[PDB]
Formats: sequence, C-alpha cells, structure tokens
Amino acid sequence: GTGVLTESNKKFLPFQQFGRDIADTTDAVRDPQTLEILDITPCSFGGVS
Amino acid sequence: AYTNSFTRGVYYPDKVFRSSVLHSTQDLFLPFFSNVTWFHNPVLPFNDGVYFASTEKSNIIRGWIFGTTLDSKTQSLLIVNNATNVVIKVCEFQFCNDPFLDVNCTFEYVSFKNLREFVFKNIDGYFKIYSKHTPINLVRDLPQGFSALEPLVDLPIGINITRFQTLLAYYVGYLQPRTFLLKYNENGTITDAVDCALDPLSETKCTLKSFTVEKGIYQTSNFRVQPTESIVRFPNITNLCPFGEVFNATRFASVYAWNRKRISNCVADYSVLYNSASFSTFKCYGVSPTKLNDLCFTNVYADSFVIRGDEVRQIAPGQTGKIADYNYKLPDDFTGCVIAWNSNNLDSKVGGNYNYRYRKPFERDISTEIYQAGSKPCNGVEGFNCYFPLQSYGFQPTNGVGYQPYRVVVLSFELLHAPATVCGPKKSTNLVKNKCVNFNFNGLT
Amino acid sequence: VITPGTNTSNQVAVLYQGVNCTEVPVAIHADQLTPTWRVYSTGSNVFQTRAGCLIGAEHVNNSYECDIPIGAGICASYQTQSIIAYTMSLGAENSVAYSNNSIAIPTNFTISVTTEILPVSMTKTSVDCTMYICGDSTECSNLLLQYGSFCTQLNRALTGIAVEQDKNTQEVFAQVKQIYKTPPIKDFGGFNFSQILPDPSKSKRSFIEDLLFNKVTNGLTVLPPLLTDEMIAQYTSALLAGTITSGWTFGAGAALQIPFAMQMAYRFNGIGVTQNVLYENQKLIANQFNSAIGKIQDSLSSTASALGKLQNVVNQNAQALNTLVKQLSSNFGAISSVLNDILSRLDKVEAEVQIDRLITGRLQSLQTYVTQQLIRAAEIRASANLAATKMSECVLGQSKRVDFCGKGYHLMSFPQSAPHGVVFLHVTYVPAQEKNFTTAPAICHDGKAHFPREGVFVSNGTHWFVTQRNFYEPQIITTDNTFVSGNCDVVIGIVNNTVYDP
Amino acid sequence: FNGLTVLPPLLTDEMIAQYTSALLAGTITSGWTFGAGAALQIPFAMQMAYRFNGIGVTQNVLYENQKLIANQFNSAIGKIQDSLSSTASALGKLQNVVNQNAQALNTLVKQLSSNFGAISSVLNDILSRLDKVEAEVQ
Amino acid sequence: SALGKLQNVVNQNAQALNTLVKQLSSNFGAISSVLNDILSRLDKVEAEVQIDRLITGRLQSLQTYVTQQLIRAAEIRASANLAATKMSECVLGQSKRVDFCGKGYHLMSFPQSAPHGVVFLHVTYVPAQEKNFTTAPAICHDGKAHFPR
Amino acid sequence: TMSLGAENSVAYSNNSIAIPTNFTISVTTEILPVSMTKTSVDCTMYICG
Ligand SMILES: *[C@@H]1O[C@H](CO)[C@@H](O[C@@H]2O[C@H](CO)[C@@H](O)[C@H](O)[C@H]2NC(C)=O)[C@H](O)[C@H]1NC(C)=O
Ligand SMILES: *[C@@H]1O[C@H](CO)[C@@H](O[C@@H]2O[C@H](CO)[C@@H](O)[C@H](O)[C@H]2NC(C)=O)[C@H](O)[C@H]1NC(C)=O
Ligand SMILES: *[C@@H]1O[C@H](CO)[C@@H](O[C@@H]2O[C@H](CO)[C@@H](O)[C@H](O)[C@H]2NC(C)=O)[C@H](O)[C@H]1NC(C)=O
Ligand SMILES: *[C@@H]1O[C@H](CO)[C@@H](O[C@@H]2O[C@H](CO)[C@@H](O)[C@H](O)[C@H]2NC(C)=O)[C@H](O)[C@H]1NC(C)=O
Ligand SMILES: *[C@@H]1O[C@H](CO)[C@@H](O[C@@H]2O[C@H](CO)[C@@H](O)[C@H](O)[C@H]2NC(C)=O)[C@H](O)[C@H]1NC(C)=O
Ligand SMILES: *[C@@H]1O[C@H](CO)[C@@H](O)[C@H](O)[C@H]1NC(C)=O
Ligand SMILES: *[C@@H]1O[C@H](CO)[C@@H](O)[C@H](O)[C@H]1NC(C)=O
Ligand SMILES: *[C@@H]1O[C@H](CO)[C@@H](O)[C@H](O)[C@H]1NC(C)=O
Ligand SMILES: *[C@@H]1O[C@H](CO)[C@@H](O)[C@H](O)[C@H]1NC(C)=O
Ligand SMILES: *[C@@H]1O[C@H](CO)[C@@H](O)[C@H](O)[C@H]1NC(C)=O
Ligand SMILES: *[C@@H]1O[C@H](CO)[C@@H](O)[C@H](O)[C@H]1NC(C)=O
Ligand SMILES: *[C@@H]1O[C@H](CO)[C@@H](O)[C@H](O)[C@H]1NC(C)=O
Ligand SMILES: *[C@@H]1O[C@H](CO)[C@@H](O)[C@H](O)[C@H]1NC(C)=O
Ligand SMILES: *[C@@H]1O[C@H](CO)[C@@H](O)[C@H](O)[C@H]1NC(C)=O
Ligand SMILES: *[C@@H]1O[C@H](CO)[C@@H](O)[C@H](O)[C@H]1NC(C)=O
Ligand SMILES: *[C@@H]1O[C@H](CO)[C@@H](O)[C@H](O)[C@H]1NC(C)=O
Ligand SMILES: *[C@@H]1O[C@H](CO)[C@@H](O)[C@H](O)[C@H]1NC(C)=O
Ligand SMILES: *[C@@H]1O[C@H](CO)[C@@H](O)[C@H](O)[C@H]1NC(C)=O
Ligand SMILES: *[C@@H]1O[C@H](CO)[C@@H](O)[C@H](O)[C@H]1NC(C)=O
Repeated sequence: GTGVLTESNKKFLPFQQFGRDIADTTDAVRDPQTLEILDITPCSFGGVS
Repeated sequence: AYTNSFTRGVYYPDKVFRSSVLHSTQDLFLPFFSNVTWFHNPVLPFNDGVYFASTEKSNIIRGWIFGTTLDSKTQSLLIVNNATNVVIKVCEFQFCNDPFLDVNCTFEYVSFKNLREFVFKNIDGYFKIYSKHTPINLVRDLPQGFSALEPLVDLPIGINITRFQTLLAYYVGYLQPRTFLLKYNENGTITDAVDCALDPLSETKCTLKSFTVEKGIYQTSNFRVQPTESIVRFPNITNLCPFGEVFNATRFASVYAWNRKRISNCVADYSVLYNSASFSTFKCYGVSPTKLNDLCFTNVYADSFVIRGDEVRQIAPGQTGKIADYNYKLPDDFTGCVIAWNSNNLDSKVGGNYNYRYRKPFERDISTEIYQAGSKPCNGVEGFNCYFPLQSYGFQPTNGVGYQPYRVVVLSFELLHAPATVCGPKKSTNLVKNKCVNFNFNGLT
Repeated sequence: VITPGTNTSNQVAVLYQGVNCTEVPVAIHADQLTPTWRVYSTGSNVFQTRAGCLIGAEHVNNSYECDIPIGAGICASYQTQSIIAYTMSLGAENSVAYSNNSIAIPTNFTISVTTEILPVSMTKTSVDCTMYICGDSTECSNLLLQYGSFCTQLNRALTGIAVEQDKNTQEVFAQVKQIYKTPPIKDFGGFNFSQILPDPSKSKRSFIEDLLFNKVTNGLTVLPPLLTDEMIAQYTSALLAGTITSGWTFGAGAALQIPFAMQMAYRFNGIGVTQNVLYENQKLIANQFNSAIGKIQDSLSSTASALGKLQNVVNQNAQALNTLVKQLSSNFGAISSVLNDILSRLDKVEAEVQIDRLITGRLQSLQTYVTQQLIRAAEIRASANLAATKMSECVLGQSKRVDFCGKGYHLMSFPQSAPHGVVFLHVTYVPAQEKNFTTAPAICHDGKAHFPREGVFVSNGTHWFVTQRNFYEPQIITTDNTFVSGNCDVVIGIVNNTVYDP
Repeated sequence: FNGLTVLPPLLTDEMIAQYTSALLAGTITSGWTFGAGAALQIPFAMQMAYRFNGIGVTQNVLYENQKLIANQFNSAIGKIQDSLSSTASALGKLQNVVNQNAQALNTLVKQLSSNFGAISSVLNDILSRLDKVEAEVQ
Repeated sequence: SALGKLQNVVNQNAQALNTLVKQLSSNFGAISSVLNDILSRLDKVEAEVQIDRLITGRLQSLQTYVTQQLIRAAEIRASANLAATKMSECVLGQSKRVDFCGKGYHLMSFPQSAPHGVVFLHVTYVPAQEKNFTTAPAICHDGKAHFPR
Repeated sequence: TMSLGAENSVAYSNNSIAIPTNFTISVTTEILPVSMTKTSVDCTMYICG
C-alpha cells in the first residue's frame, strides 16, 4: 500500500505478523529484518474548496 | 470410551494481531461439547483434521505417524520428540510402530499435573500444527476451561493424509467446518469464544457479534421443512432408441438435400454416443452433454448429411457461408448437439465422388432451376454467368484434410411442454404423497 | 429467540414464525433432516400461538403489561424462575364515577418536570468516489470514466445532506437576536436554576448539559459542523437567560424584565388557575420545582438508555460507514477483491473484464449508501423541524396545545444542548387531590336563572358555592360572580338557592 | 410465497377497539381532564357548556337550547351511518394503503418470471441442463 | 435574493433533467454510446452484447433519477402541507402559536401567488419604547391582599 | 470567528418591570414552495430511441 510508516507501542504475539483495524484494514506491520512493530497511517487527502 | 470436549481446542485462525475486538471466523474447529474418544495404540482415521491431547510430563508418548497407508508403499509423515529435538521426515518408511523403550524422503526437518494439546490439519497442500501446554488438576477427563492453541509448523508437502497413529492417557476428536466468534483482548490473545451453532443463545450472540445480549426478541435464523425422500416419475417405456440407424446409416445425404429422422417412443442413452472415440467433434448448445441422460423430450430430430471438412465450422448458430446460406441453416437460438467425423475412409472415390453436392432456418430446397448470375434471363441455357445451381465436392481418397469428406449429424431437441416421448435411462420410483419430497417429473426437478 | 438478557439468565425461548407446531420437530429442527438447527424436540414446553409455534416458554392465564412483544396480543417475560408467555393487558380497568349531578374538583396540585429528547443533525460526510472505487489505481480510473456523471451526482447529493445539517442546527438554536446573559444575583423568588444555567468552572455548559454530553458515547471524509459545541451552548444559555429574566417577551420584541414570581403568576393565569393560588403557595411551588429538577439529575446519572434517540444517530452513522468500508473486501464475482492482484495476474484484455465487476459492485454499494443517507436525512429534518417548533411554542411562549409541551397543563420549558440534538425540560401543572361534590348548571333566585361568569357551582351537601374549575376554592354566590339569562323553566337541572347582592 | 412472509400486528383489532372504547368513555364521562392527570367526572350537558365558552359563545345559549342541540347531534350521527353504509369509496385513503402494498408484492413476484438475459427464468432449468462452468454464467 | 426557495425548485429540476439527458452520451462499456453505430457496424449476435450494456447503463441512469425525484417530491409535500396549514391558521384565522405567522404578536396575514409556491405577508404587532417601573405582586388595603383582574 | 449576536445583560431585579409605551405594525414576508414541474419519461424512447 501507500502510507506513512511510524514507530509504535503495539504488543504483537511472537507469531503475529501484521495488525488489522475494526473494519479489517491493515494498520500495523512487523518489520521482517528487525522484529519491531510499525504503525501505518494513510497519506493525507481532502477536498479543495 | 467417550468424554465431553467442553470448550477445548480453539486456535489462532490467522497470524493477524487484533485487540479489544470480537472477530467472526469460519474454519475447521472442534465443536463445543462434542464427544472426544479416550485411550490408554490403534491406527485411526484423520478425517478433516484432528484435535489431539494427553496427560504428559514424562515423554512416554514419543510422537505420531500419518499418511494413506502410513506404511512402506508411498511417502508418509513420521514425527518424533526424541528429547534432543522434534525430528520430522515424510519418507516411504517400512519400520514398525515400536521403536521406543519399554517405559524416498521428499522432505525432512529438525527443531500427570500437566496436559499437552495439539491440532493437526492439512489444507491448500500444506500440513499445519498448533499447540499448547498447561498445568491441570484431573487426569481422567479433559479440563473444563478456555486456552487457545498457537501455530508451530506449516509444511509445503502436499501429502493426501487419511490415517494416523500415536507412538508410545490420550484423547482424540475431529475438526468440522463451523463459525466461531473469538474475543481478542488488549494484548492480541484470544481469551474467549462462541461456537455459533451450539444453541439458540450462541446463534443470538453471533447474530449481534456480542458476548452479552440485552432483554428482547431477535431473529437469528430461517426455518424450512426438509425433503424426507427423493421421487422419480418418468414414462414406463423400455424400447431403446434406434441411433445405429442414424450414425451407421449406409449412405449419408447431400448438404443441399439434408435428411431428417424422427426419434420417438424410446429410452435414449447419450453416453453410448459421448463415450465413443468415433467423433472428431461433439458440441452442444442449450444443454451440456454430461447432463443429457437426466433429461426427457417431446421429440428428438436427427438431421444428417456429408460435407467438406473445412466447411463443418458453418454447422452452428450465428455462422455464414455457402453451406449455411444456401444448403442448411440452424436457427440462432438452436437447442441441440452437433457431431461430425472425418469420413475419407468410406465416402471418397478416385475420380472425386460426383454424388456429393452443395448449391430460413430448417429449410430444404431441391429445385433444379439454373442460377441466373448475370443480367441475362438464362432461360435454362448454361454459359457465362448462367450456371446449374449444384456444384460437387471433389471427394477422393488422396485429398488433404480440409478437402476430405466429413459425415455430420445434428440432434435437435423438442423440450418438455406436452407429455414427453424420448427419455434418458432414469429408473422411476414409487410415488409418495403429503410428505415433503424432492421430485423429478420427466426432468422437471 | 426470546432472551431475558444474559445479564439476568441464560434461559431462552424460540419462536418459529407462522409455522404449526406439528411440523416443527419434523423439519430442519429435531427428528428429521436437520441442517445446523440442533435438537431440542421440546425446550421444556411447546405451545401453538397465532404468531407461530413457541418452544421453551410456559403458557400463563394471567395478563401482565407487555415485557417482550411476540405478536398477535402475545407477550413473554421472565418470572417465578422460567420464561412465561401470556396475552398482554392494556391497562388498569376504571369505571368513572359519572352521574348527571356529580363533579370531581382537584383540591391540590404538583409541579412536574418531564424530559423530551429530539435529534437535530447527522454527522456531515463526503466521499472521493474515484478514490473509494479505484483506490488511486490508474487502470481502474480510466474504466470508471465510461460511467459518466454517476461519481459526480453522488457528491452533489451528499453535499445537500451536509449543508442541511447546519441549517437544521441553525433553525433550532439561532431563535434569539442577542446573547442575553444572567444577572449576578439569583433572586428568582426561591426557584433554583443553578443546575441548568452555565457553570463558570466548566466548555462552559450547565451541570445537566455535562451529564447529557457524558451519557451519549479511505476516500471517505467527515466534515466539522458550522456551529461548535461552545456556540450551541451560548445559544442555549441566551434562550434560557432570556426566558428566566423576561418571560415570553424576548420572542415578540426586545426583552422586558419582570420578577420571576410575577412571570409564574402569568403562567398560572395562562392555564386558567387564578393567580393568587401561586402567591399564596409560592414556597411550596418553588420547592416542588427545585425537587423535580433534582430528580432529572438522578435520572440522567442512573442510565444512558434514557438518551436512546441520540445514541441511535451515533450508532446508525457508524454502522453505515463500517458497511461501506467492509464492502471493499467483496468479490462481486471477480477473481479477487484486491485490485492489484487482477492487474498483476492477468493480461489487459482479461483484467479489464475482471476490474469492471469490482467497479460495478463498488459503484452499486456507494449508490446504496447515498440513497439510504438521503432517506435518513429526511427523517432527521422532520425531527429538526419539530425541535425548531418546540423551541418557538414551548420555550419562547406558553403552548395551549394538548400534550405538545409534556403532560399536564404547560407552564414553561427550558432547552439544554446534547450531542446531535436538543433536550427540553417541560414544566407542567398537574392537579392531584380531587373531592366529589354535587353540582348544578344554574341557580334560580327571584325567578331569574343565574350562571357563573367563570367557574362552576358546587355544594358540600348543605351550602352552595361558586368555584374556579382547576383548583378547589369556594366563594359565596353573589351578583358579581354570576350573570342572568331568562327564568327557571327553560334550564334542565336548575336548583333553588340564595344569590347575595353586595 | 417465494421467501415472502407477512408478520401479524402486535395489537389485535379487539385491542385497538379496547383503546378507542377507553378514549371515548373517558371523553364522555370526564371531558378534557383525563388528558392532563386523572379523569374527573362532570355531567355531559355541563361539559358541553365549557365547549361553548371555548368557541366564544356564552354558556346560557346551550342550556336554553339543550334539546335542540342534542337532536342536531343525534341526527348528525344518523347521517354518518347512512354515508358509510351508502359510500364505501369514502375510505379511499385506507383502501390505497392496501392497494399500494398489493401492487408492490405482485410486481416483486412477477419479476421472478423474467429472464434478465439468462437461458431461462427458472433456476432448476439451468441446473438441470448446464454443467457447473456454464451454469454459473446463467 | 428573497425568492431563492422558489428559484431552487426550478434549478433542482433543471439539473436533474440535464443530468438525465447527458447520460445518453456515456458508453457504459459499449463500443459507442450512439445506438445506430452498433446496429450499423455489428451483425446481430455481436450487436446484442453491446446494446445490453447501453440498456443496463441507461436503465440504472433512469432508476437513479426516479428515486431522487421520489425523495424530492416527499420534501415538497411536507412544504405544501405546511403552506396549507399556514393558510388555514394565519389567513383564515389568527394563530396564537408563537412565531408561526411571523415574529411579534400576529394580527393577520395575506396570501400572494408566486411560481411553484406561495408568499404570505404576515402583519404583526411589535411593542416599542419601553420604560422601567417599580412593581408589586399584590397590594394591602384594609389588611387584605388585592390582585389586578 | 463568527458572531452569534450582541451581548446583553437584561436589567432584572425582584421589583423592576419594563412596559412598552408605543408599538410598530410590522409586515413580514414568508415564502414556501408548493409544487414541482410535472414530468413524464417514456423509458422505451429514452433507453432504446
Ligand atoms: C423460400 O424461398 C426463398 C427465396 O424465394 C429462400 O431464400 C433464401 O434463403 C437463404 C437463407 O439463408 C438466403 O441465404 C438466400 O440469400 C435466400 N435467397 C434469396 C434469392 O433471397 C428461402 O430460404 C426459402 N425458405 C424456406 C423455408 O424454404
Ligand atoms: C398539597 O401537596 C403537598 C405535597 O405535594 C403537601 O405538602 C406536604 O405537606 C406535609 C404536611 O401535610 C409535609 O410533611 C410535606 O413535607 C409537604 N411537602 C412539601 C413538598 O412541602 C401539601 O400539604 C398539600 N396541601 C394540601 C392543602 O393538602
Ligand atoms: C441550588 O441548588 C443546588 C443543589 O442542586 C445547591 O447546591 C448545593 O448546595 C449545598 C449547600 O451549600 C452543597 O452542600 C452542595 O455541594 C451543592 N451542590 C452543588 C452540585 O453545587 C445550591 O446551593 C442552591 N442555590 C441556592 C442559591 O440556594
Ligand atoms: C358546608 O360549608 C359551610 C360553610 O363553610 C359549613 O358551615 C359552617 O360549619 C362550621 C362547622 O363545620 C361552623 O363552625 C360554621 O359556623 C358554619 N358556617 C356557616 C356560615 O354556616 C357547613 O358545615 C358545610 N357542610 C358540610 C356538610 O360540611
Ligand atoms: C323552587 O321554588 C319554587 C317556589 O319559589 C317552587 O315552586 C313550587 O312548586 C310546587 C311543585 O311543582 C308547586 O305546587 C307550587 O305551586 C310552586 N310554588 C310557586 C310559588 O310557584 C319550585 O318547585 C322549586 N324548585 C325545585 C327544583 O324545588
Ligand atoms: C538480519 O541480519 C542482520 C545482519 O546482517 C542482523 O543484524 C539482524 O539482527 C538480522 N535480523 C533477523 C530478524 O534475523
Ligand atoms: C455425546 O456428548 C453429549 C454432550 O454433548 C453427552 O451428553 C452424550 O452422553 C455423549 N454420548 C456418548 C455416546 O458418549
Ligand atoms: C535425536 O535426533 C538427532 C537427529 O535428529 C540425533 O542426532 C540425536 O542423537 C537424537 N538424540 C537422542 C537422545 O536420541
Ligand atoms: C521413489 O519414488 C519413485 C517415483 O518418483 C517410485 O517409483 C519409487 O518406488 C519410490 N521408492 C521408494 C523407496 O519409495
Ligand atoms: C493427492 O491426490 C491428488 C488426486 O486427488 C493427486 O493429484 C496428488 O498428486 C496427490 N498428492 C500427493 C503428494 O499425494
Ligand atoms: C498487557 O501487557 C502489559 C505489558 O505490555 C501487561 O502489564 C498487562 O498486564 C497485560 N494485560 C492483559 C489484559 O493481559
Ligand atoms: C456403429 O457401429 C459400430 C460397430 O460397427 C458400433 O460399435 C457403434 O456402437 C455403432 N454406433 C452406434 C451409435 O451405436
Ligand atoms: C441486570 O440488568 C439490570 C438492568 O436491566 C441491572 O439493574 C442488574 O444489576 C443487572 N444484573 C447484573 C448481575 O449486573
Ligand atoms: C396444525 O396442524 C394440524 C395438522 O398437523 C392441524 O390439524 C391443526 O388444525 C393445525 N392448527 C393450526 C392452528 O394451524
Ligand atoms: C387456563 O385456561 C385454560 C382455558 O383457556 C384452562 O383449561 C386451564 O385449566 C386454566 N389453568 C389455570 C391454572 O387457570
Ligand atoms: C365519588 O363518590 C363515589 C361514591 O358516591 C365513589 O365511588 C368515587 O370513588 C368517588 N370519587 C372520587 C374522585 O372521590
Ligand atoms: C338525573 O339522573 C337520574 C338517574 O338517571 C334521574 O332519575 C333524574 O331524573 C335525573 N335528573 C335530571 C335533572 O336530569
Ligand atoms: C432600566 O434601568 C436599568 C438600571 O436600573 C438600566 O440599565 C436600563 O437601561 C433601564 N432600561 C430602560 C428601558 O430605561
Ligand atoms: C409612536 O411611534 C410613532 C412612529 O412609529 C411616532 O410617530 C409616535 O410619535 C410615537 N408615539 C409616542 C406616544 O411615543
């Protein structure tokens, strides 16, 4: 996807690879080369008036 | 011997973190309060997958074997905890089920007050293991309480497992496709679950996606009376249809004067046609050939002729060309089958067989009047742009494949509307009344 | 499935709607071919009803109020324990003590405060429908051009809904020309508004507005309302401070001050109770009001389920957006719901056929959402038009429309703001302690038939009096209390009595 | 009946008639008082005297004309029966609720007979005649 | 600027009809949005596939229009029911309902017709030039309390 | 930031009243929409031309 990757406080279990939101959108990931957890945000959008 | 499974045997269905949320999931699960068999060993079926558990703090129970035979003739899983490691291979092992103390190979891998629990399943060509270990206070039955199992292993091996056995107290139960509602806490663990089919309150919890429900009346489901039996009602004909008089007729007609045979008052078997290696093409339009033996028809008409192999493509709805535009046409909504074969082994003659000739839907016309292709009123005289309407196919045994003779048969189906007269080989049942049944009247299911 | 709440019991009863009980255990249920609906051939009892076959509930010949409604006059409840089923009762029976000369007159009253909650506005929303349908994929966005104006009139529709929510809010609260503010002193004749007036320690909401705000609890974008919650609270403060210091006069012109005990004496004349009844009972009336406002604080402290209308607007907006987002995961018959799978697995000529299924299903899913939002906004607008009318007729006036501004004869009402809506505290006079009296339509004196100018004739059994209709207060009958029309013979049920001439 | 169902009302017609009876018995025996508290009895000819003051006609006008006013009412309720007994088309508002719902369900059921471009409008024809790969498209 | 409610009724219906006409130019996935191109270029079995895309799109286009017109008609009915109530209460009577027939104490009102609507000229009494006074709830004379009638 | 109106402290006290000594007759205009433009669409001619 496209997004802003960020550091996070989320407590994944050792076998868990990525996290999902209430509506099943992916919103966190484990980095496979150093096993810390990143929090994912959409890149900003909105109407222009 | 049997034991109640309680709320045992739930596992993390996917490798996804979720928190403070209720997730509805469908998977192969051990149903709540099912009967789990108890043992103190036999070969057992694997079915859709297994939940396995034992009372263990000793390694008296070393491991498991799995496969079709679980022995010699083909690849089979051996899994052993040898106290140094988990040891795995999938070889064609011929060794007996007693390697333990008295107390090819296409893949390989290496890695009481207590109960040890496992799930084994085999999906998408991959073999999966999940596990848990816990303290307990009863050896003689499974602990009534909740604890989710987490994955260990996920092998690419593709083996069609159907049986397994234990290697030397233990419990075995079978997974089934069910919907569960799983409670994820703040820290990513499954902490409770609902088996939705267990009772109407569990249906209500799963309908609301909630572990508590308020006072009220909730629609959870729909009800139907189900069919008690299956009824088949067909005409009582035993006469077989004379298809040999079509497909093995001595002389086939010309494409300009195509011949029609009515088929009636008989039991057909289209497998006798469709199984045959005799046919170079076999295509059906408003029906699939695999379904024909289930159907019944008011009439069947066989239309047949010989034609040049390259032109056989014109014998379909929506086509155009000389044979389609002047000799024979199917309607563009045609319901039926077209069959043909290369007939150079019978139809050809060394001078080119002069008997075979070409010039609305299901028209036929044998009129001999000259083509007045020119502005001339040709008045029965041939010449430049004045020609007899028929031309002959040059069918000789030396012809190249597109120029060879092919024999053609088209079967046209009159559907059930009036009472039917040509049926597939379906055996009629006795008739049952006032009960709910499945039924089939002449193909009307 | 009928449930007492899992808070209370795990027992249930099951209703098979329109089915006959002779079929039920011979079906998908119990002792026949049974897809998933596992066995309970009886749950404890089986009982045929006009609504369907009812399983696991106990039939009862009593008739309670309807706890859980089953249909066709049947209800169910949890009692001495088991689930019971019964024919519901409509209310207590009452043969009124009517006769051609008996009247009942109330000798005392209660001031009553009742709370009415009204929705006023939805959450505002807008969707970048190209970014919803196609997720910023270029191959999809080129196919979406073939559909023309659809993903443009969707935004024109949602823009009309969004602009209307700010109109709905302005029609209700902006009914005041000037921001009126309360005096420093609070000498309102012993009435105590401190729990509904603004709190300088607080936004600067009242104590009750703080309860109300506590109890209610992509390509898609959510827009801010035009008036902030602090502006909404300055309008409810101005409406309330005008109402307390000036009566209805701030609605008809410039606010004219009046003492609050004299404003309430006018509210008493408005319901047809003689104004001395307030000045003679002022401390009692003030205590009944102060006590009644105290019960509102307790009622709003006890449960959130009082505000179920406002919590429904919150819940419906969330449910609709969750469904609109979940529908991105659906196939609609396509090879995958992930748009980048289709573009990477297939050549263009196959990919365009598979992508147009996702475009078709997502475009249909978004048109379904916008249609449902247009229908829901029309319901919220009808509620905002009612709240705007209750502001003018109940808050800025004194309504004489029965049951419009709560039950009993209306005195006044006060607005408090709440999330997505408004709350009216309707204050009303309820008569409370009636006595029976004998009555006559007229009295005959020197042949002249006398009728009361205002009020009714009554007798205690030995003496005749004239009294006002809504509060028992007897006066001796005199030529200033009555008027004459004709002689005794025309009037049915006239009685002979003295009329005094002062 | 193809998955269509009609649910019963909660209040049956005899329960609706018990409510209109209670409203009407309260109105006749107690005037407006049962809407603002507990019902207070008052004689009906004396309730009508208050209804006359409410329209700005002085209440002596009722008592001086009570038998005339009672006859004009009793005769007016006679004309209601004759009107409803003659002219069922007076209830056109209620009858259109029935007709609109019947037209809506008949259109919903008739649409099952439509092909929408499939081989047949009948789902069991497709499943009898075509094998799975071909049937799914229909 | 005052009659913007009635001018919006005209504009809403004009945009709806122009949107409905403009959608005839859309392909919806056909080779052309002009039906005679399909019928002249493609023979019948090929042509039906393309025409069914235009049928599906043009039918969805028209269902979208009629559904938005049904919702817009219900909105105008609520306004016509209010205008009918304003005529009975304000024009045929004198309404005591606060702010129903304009601001101030309502005296009377007059109807004037306007295209697609109605206009009420509401006549109201507005009080003016207030003065402050001392006031009392009651008066004592011979030991007894007097109140104003 | 928008202004909600002029701020005003009403001169309230337990014995003061204000009474209007004059009036103005006011005429106010209220506009209401009552009907749409009546339409018919022949869907065979719109869809198939
Ligand atoms: C009836 O006679 C007409 C000629 O009068 C036949 O017309 C031909 O039909 C085929 C159909 O594929 C066309 O390709 C030819 O071009 C037609 N010929 C002419 C000169 O137009 C017709 O086939 C006959 N119908 C029947 C039922 O026999
Ligand atoms: C009218 O009703 C009120 C209650 O609503 C009565 O007031 C109570 O009177 C008793 C003594 O009789 C006191 O113990 C209570 O504390 C009073 N309550 C309040 C709120 O003051 C009142 O007495 C009744 N009046 C008549 C004439 O019956
Ligand atoms: C108006 O009523 C409120 C209560 O609703 C009074 O406030 C309470 O006053 C007592 C005694 O001073 C305190 O013990 C409480 O803590 C107060 N409660 C709150 C929430 O503030 C208030 O004093 C009354 N006002 C007047 C002028 O008497
Ligand atoms: C009806 O009302 C009258 C006036 O209030 C009552 O007459 C008074 O009765 C008391 C004793 O109860 C005497 O002390 C007074 O002197 C009487 N006054 C007059 C003017 O007669 C009468 O008792 C009441 N009747 C009933 C049955 O209660
Ligand atoms: C009211 O008082 C009058 C007298 O002032 C009563 O009239 C008498 O009625 C009786 C019975 O009908 C007659 O025999 C007398 O001749 C009447 N007397 C006079 C002087 O006319 C009248 O009946 C009383 N009304 C009621 C309701 O008791
Ligand atoms: C990956 O390799 C680097 C060294 O190349 C090492 O520092 C890092 O810890 C490794 N991470 C994992 C998850 O193995
Ligand atoms: C099967 O399981 C149920 C509990 O769900 C138990 O009551 C029953 O006795 C078991 N039957 C056998 C044959 O073990
Ligand atoms: C366990 O297995 C490994 C090979 O998988 C072997 O080297 C080791 O010696 C074994 N240990 C024991 C105790 O048998
Ligand atoms: C090994 O595999 C081949 C087929 O790949 C099979 O013919 C042979 O019998 C197998 N041998 C053993 C010992 O399993
Ligand atoms: C599993 O069985 C299928 C036939 O159903 C066969 O095609 C496949 O090769 C088998 N795979 C293994 C590894 O046994
Ligand atoms: C969640 O994890 C934290 C440490 O990250 C721990 O302190 C806390 O007790 C855990 N809570 C639960 C409910 O497991
Ligand atoms: C045609 O004859 C051959 C034997 O010559 C036979 O096998 C075949 O079944 C016959 N065809 C049909 C349709 O029975
Ligand atoms: C059950 O619900 C009621 C309110 O419906 C509540 O008063 C009661 O405390 C609840 N019971 C429990 C065990 O919380
Ligand atoms: C229920 O079904 C039976 C036949 O099984 C029938 O006799 C009975 O009258 C039916 N009762 C109702 C209320 O439908
Ligand atoms: C309840 O009512 C039925 C008749 O409706 C009667 O047969 C039965 O005896 C009654 N039972 C009780 C306990 O009243
Ligand atoms: C009035 O009196 C009758 C008896 O004469 C009694 O039945 C009724 O309950 C009384 N009503 C009131 C309101 O006191
Ligand atoms: C009042 O009612 C009673 C009983 O219905 C009757 O005897 C009496 O004549 C009536 N009196 C009047 C004045 O109507
Ligand atoms: C009334 O008196 C107060 C001071 O007591 C003053 O502020 C206010 O402006 C006066 N109003 C009028 C209308 O004179
Ligand atoms: C009342 O107002 C009018 C203007 O509306 C003015 O001409 C007139 O003099 C005023 N009268 C008094 C007594 O103030």
